[PDB]
Amino acid sequence: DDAAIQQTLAKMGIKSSDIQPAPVAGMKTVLTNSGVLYITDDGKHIIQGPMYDVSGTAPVNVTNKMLLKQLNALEKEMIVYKAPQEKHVITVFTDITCGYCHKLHEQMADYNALGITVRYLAFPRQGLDSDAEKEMKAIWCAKDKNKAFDDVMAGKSVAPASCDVDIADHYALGVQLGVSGTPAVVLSNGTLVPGYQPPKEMKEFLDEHQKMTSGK
Amino acid sequence: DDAAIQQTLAKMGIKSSDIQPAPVAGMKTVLTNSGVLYITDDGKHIIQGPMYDVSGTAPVNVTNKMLLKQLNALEKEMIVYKAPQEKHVITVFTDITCGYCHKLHEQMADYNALGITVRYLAFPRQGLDSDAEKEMKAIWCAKDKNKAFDDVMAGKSVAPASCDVDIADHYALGVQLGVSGTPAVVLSNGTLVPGYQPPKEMKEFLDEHQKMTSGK
Repeated sequence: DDAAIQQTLAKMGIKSSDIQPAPVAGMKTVLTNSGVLYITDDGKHIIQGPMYDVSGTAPVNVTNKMLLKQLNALEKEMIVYKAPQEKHVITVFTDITCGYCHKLHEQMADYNALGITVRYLAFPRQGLDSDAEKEMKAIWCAKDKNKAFDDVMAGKSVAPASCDVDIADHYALGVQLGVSGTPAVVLSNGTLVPGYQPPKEMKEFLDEHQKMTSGK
Repeated sequence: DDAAIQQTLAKMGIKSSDIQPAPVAGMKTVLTNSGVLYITDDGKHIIQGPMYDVSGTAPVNVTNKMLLKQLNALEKEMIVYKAPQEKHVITVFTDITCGYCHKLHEQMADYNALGITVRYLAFPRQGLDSDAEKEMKAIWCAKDKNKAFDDVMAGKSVAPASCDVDIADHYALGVQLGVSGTPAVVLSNGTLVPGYQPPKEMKEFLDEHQKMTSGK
């Protein structure tokens, strides 16, 4: 219905829309900066979601599955801190202006020593036309993103690199995934663990989560 | 720029738009019923295309690559006539009202005997709000699409099945691929061979094309 949909967004008050297919006849997936919506082809009906596929034994969140493929599409744009002996990979939506994001970053070595790899996406809590977006756009545009991020977090002045990377895409993904604060940890299954967990508590949580969700 | 784009289409006169990513900074792929376009994020500039990637030895048509993945996405909706000893697979955009489409279909056994598998998509030359779309929607909605297509082509009356299949998607793909007539043959590399070739000439063409494009 593919034009009528954008007329509906153009009175719902919606900016950075992206229309995706949905597994339900007559409906389509609509990714916004405010979340995932489901709209009928004619643009007349909105359903909040998420959506589940129960053509099998368990309910699979199809919304989370689709956002998991967006996330993996953004791996090139992640600032990754590899654990020397990787036991877990976590994705953190972070903001350079946030205090708990400093506290977490200062303990990166501790995370890594425990075998937790941390992959960063940018999530300015101030939203999109902000100084944090600007700073983080610059960091994510560095030749060495790891160094730029470390330097800026440490208080060092870093001349702003420029590239095509768009922090809006990271931010929208976060919002779509349920993020409402930083730092926010997203698990490999797409699970959001809001807020700060010290390295030790983090290792123990991830170990337990792994046991419980492994699949025997 | 993702809202501004649809404002530009909403004065270019565009119906069934779909916005895809593009490999060029600041630009996006726009699939329409009239062809593939490339638009800047701000919606101010249109480039006709197609697009090529020359970060390597040869020029790769990225537009054709992207349409090749749409085509393969539609395989579930194809009416496939398997060759017992498959040497070639071709995709035919066909119209049940077209005379050369009858002539081709009548020779299906001949195609298959020569090892040519034929996979049908619907392409109403009369466009989208037409009787041909309606008939072909019904055929593609049958429990046995092969039987429905054969029966309708043979002059037999077939009560209209209904389902979620949308002939608009087949038609738009064809137009996007360069189709301007039926029957139109699309090769596995995405090449359009417009119009009718008898089974024998078809086998010889495909054999030659295979030799020339194999890659040694």
